[PDB]
Amino acid sequence: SNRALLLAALAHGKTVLTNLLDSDDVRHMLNALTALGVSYTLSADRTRCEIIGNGGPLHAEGALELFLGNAGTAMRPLAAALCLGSNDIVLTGEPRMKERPIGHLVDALRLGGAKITYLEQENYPPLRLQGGFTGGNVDVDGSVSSQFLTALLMTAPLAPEDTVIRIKGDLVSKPYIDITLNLMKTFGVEIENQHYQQFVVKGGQSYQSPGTYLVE
Repeated sequence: SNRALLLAALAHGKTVLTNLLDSDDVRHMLNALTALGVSYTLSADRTRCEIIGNGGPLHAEGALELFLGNAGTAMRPLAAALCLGSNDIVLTGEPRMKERPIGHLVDALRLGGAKITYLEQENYPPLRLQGGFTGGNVDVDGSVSSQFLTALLMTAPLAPEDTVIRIKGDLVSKPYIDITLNLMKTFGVEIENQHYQQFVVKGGQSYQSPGTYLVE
């Protein structure tokens, strides 16, 4: 649901994502893009959205603060996406989200050139981003949902510089990460798939509007 939302936001041109999940983890993702200025529109059942491709990373210059609540599926991907270019945003979430480690993620993007901080605790929702994600060799932990690598996999490709993420700990969503690139490729961007040890994303990419896509 949120994968297509974000991927569509970094793509050039508005695209559609059907079979979206009518929940709070998604509405938060959508609320996250609209915050920067992205233009999305769901269906009567909130299962089909049309996201206007920002053309680049979720660009927002105004110290924007978002609330990903208890999602975790949109807080990690959206966190890294904005790390590109130059955007000032402070992330936040629900009471439980306050204890959702996000260091392995924030660490990789940061290594590529991203500018983030901890407004409350280290490796938690309170994250102030400032863009700067360019690229370079990176090492990301697989454990704790693939939202970590999934974030860099969509963010790093658009990063002006070539990013090479590796997989420190055992991936928790091994087959789910393939969907990340499978989603990106369908859009217009592809990356290098190492021996499941590193995700080399050709820097300088830019997803394009595929059209009508089914989330699933």
